[PDB]
Amino acid sequence: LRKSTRVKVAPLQYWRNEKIVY
Amino acid sequence: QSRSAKAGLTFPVGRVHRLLRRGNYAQRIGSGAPVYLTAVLEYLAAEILELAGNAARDNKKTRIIPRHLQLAIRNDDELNKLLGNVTIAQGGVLPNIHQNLLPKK
Amino acid sequence: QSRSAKAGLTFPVGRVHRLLRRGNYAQRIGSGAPVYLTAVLEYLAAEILELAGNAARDNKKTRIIPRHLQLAIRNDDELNKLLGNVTIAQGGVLPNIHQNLL
Amino acid sequence: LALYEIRKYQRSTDLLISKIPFARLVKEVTDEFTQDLRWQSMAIMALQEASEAYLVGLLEHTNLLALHAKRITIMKKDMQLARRIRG
Amino acid sequence: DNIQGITKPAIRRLARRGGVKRISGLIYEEVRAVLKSFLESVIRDSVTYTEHAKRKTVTSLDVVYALKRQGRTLYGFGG
Amino acid sequence: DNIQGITKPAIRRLARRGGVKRISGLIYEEVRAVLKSFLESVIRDSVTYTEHAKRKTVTSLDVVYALKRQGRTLYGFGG
Amino acid sequence: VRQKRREKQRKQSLKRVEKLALYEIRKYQRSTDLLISKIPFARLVKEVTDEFTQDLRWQSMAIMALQEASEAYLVGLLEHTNLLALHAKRITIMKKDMQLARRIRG
Amino acid sequence: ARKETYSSYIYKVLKQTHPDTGISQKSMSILNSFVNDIFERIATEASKLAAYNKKSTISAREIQTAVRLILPGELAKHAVSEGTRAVTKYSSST
Amino acid sequence: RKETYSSYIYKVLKQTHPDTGISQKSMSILNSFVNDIFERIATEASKLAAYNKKSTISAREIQTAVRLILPGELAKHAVSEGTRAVTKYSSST
Repeated sequence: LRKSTRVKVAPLQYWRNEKIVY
Repeated sequence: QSRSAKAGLTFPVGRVHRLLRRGNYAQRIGSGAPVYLTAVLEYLAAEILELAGNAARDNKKTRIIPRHLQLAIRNDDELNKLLGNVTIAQGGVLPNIHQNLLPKK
Repeated sequence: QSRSAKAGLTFPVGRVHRLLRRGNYAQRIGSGAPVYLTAVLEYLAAEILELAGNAARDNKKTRIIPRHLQLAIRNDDELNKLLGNVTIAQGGVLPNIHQNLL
Repeated sequence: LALYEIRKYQRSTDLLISKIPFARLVKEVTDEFTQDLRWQSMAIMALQEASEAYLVGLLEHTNLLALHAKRITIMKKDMQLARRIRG
Repeated sequence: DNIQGITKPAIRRLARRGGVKRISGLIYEEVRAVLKSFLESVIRDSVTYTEHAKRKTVTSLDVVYALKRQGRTLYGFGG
Repeated sequence: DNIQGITKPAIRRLARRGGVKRISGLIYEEVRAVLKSFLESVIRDSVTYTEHAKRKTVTSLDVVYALKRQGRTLYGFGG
Repeated sequence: VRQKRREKQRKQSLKRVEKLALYEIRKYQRSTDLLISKIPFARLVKEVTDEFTQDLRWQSMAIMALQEASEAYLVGLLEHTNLLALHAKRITIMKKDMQLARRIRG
Repeated sequence: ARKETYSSYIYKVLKQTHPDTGISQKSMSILNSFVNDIFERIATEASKLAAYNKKSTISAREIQTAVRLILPGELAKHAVSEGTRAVTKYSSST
Repeated sequence: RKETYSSYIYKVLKQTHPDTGISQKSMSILNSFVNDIFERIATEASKLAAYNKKSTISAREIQTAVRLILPGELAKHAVSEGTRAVTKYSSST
């Protein structure tokens, strides 16, 4: 019925830094 | 209540159970696996549908074009790492302009 | 009389038909199928062993090392089309210095 | 007028390349490989979309390859080393 | 003669769609060459698919399965 | 720290295997970072394999299955 | 301790007998074995598995296959970045060269 | 004669999340291809993982490990949340 | 005790080039390679079987799969070897 949102803050800019950890 | 709605869900359970029963994926099948497939695919569908509604609201429209699907998939990071190698007919690439070609900014 | 001795085959056509039957792939397997699987695996095995024999011939070593198999799989465009993504353990890489540094 | 066409063809999410010359081209390559074969138009526009996606991926890969070598105009060698990281 | 089915302002507008502004003259001919080498494997795989279908017309599901085997999955033309 | 266990002459010998004439001092930290990223990306699947299997040994079969899943398949340790 | 005597004899044999940067490229291109020191890499992959773990064990051949696959991926990325480095008129590579190949592969 | 699709269920869950939004048929066919593709992905990965675990059945454990494999970890823990919700709301067989 | 191709690889090595030796790691690499291409042709044959309503895997399915995966010279020599062996099998029962 109703769906909650999540973390949508980046297009995962990588290749010069690291990713995020869950 | 039938198995397609005993768990209070949206996707059918008998459909995916009939697809795996004749798709020859194992000898047997557990009872929790078709409703688990039901839950996983309905959550993926609900997440991409919420992102599609946000993309349709970003372009002030109501119906969904493949541009709304591209703004739903390619803008999110996990959907980019999940659906990056899939092409979409009449989708449209993202609008991004490099800065060295612009002589002002 | 096994199915391998009915065609001069060496790769285990009855075992291959058994793994196709009890292997979660399909339902029926025809009698003309696993002899053809044995055929194409025998052709691929003969090709790679002949390439390994040439690689052992021109490198004065009478045995097969993974470097010889790596130079077998990487110095052929058909093998780079087939298995250009996988690697060989302790196979090394291709010695090729680029022309701009030379 | 440099930013005019970049904000025009990108926002318009429809196709841009031809259809019936592409049908002639796919008839040419089936005459090269096969015996004439009838071709559904959905398959032809699917090949059109796949070719469009492959070309825009190759050009967006060579875009940074142009500025990497202190250039702006892409070169023939840029369509010789972008294929190295495409298989 | 169908090797020139595409034209030079079409490649120019596709470069403006992507972000390439300054284009060399060899880019259009190399684009025709890479289109030639790109469509051939998928189309001959669809010919193998139609031979598996033992018919003359190439169906769309065979095209979708060929692009799925090649690694260029397309959404909207099957399933 | 264990991320700096692969020292500077190790990456120097790796570059000499890969054919570099001169290298810079900014390479090594990004090499170690992309190595940690690749190791994490393969080890997450390789330990979910051994966590499903009611096991605590990360078996060679599990790492070659995780390598085959992520494209880069090895030969000799199963499969 | 006959194994210890054999090890000391082999160490003495290695100490007596076995004991312009253009040579190392052609030298290390024909080498076949591994090139990363073993037990610091094992300690590193033990620290990596501590993020996604429980006393999880480790077979030695699994860490050997991991070292081989990581060395293969690193020499693949390095061989692919050498071409983009020399394409930008740089014999000496840079971190910008290992950004496009880390970008356009994915 | 019919073709098995999920346009009715997609429209139902879309109107359940937000009733004031619509969707065309081309995007509907795209999402139907998408859900068939991810069903194929999860089913083949679960068959691989069942054949690797010396067990020729399909329980929910293999599906849980498979969605821990190919989905990202935030979506993996949300998927195991939805899956445990589905089993716990389906187990009441009254 | 696992069903390994190792004796068969040594047998087919001893027919054309018996002068070359074979180690253990290289033999295991060969066994893993032939098992990998075997499971690849198995899943491709099963996929092509489940495509167009033919549950029985005949020689047609796997010859289409051999023509599908392999390059042109390799598929030509492979279909030649396969036709030779299927005539030698269907002739001598």
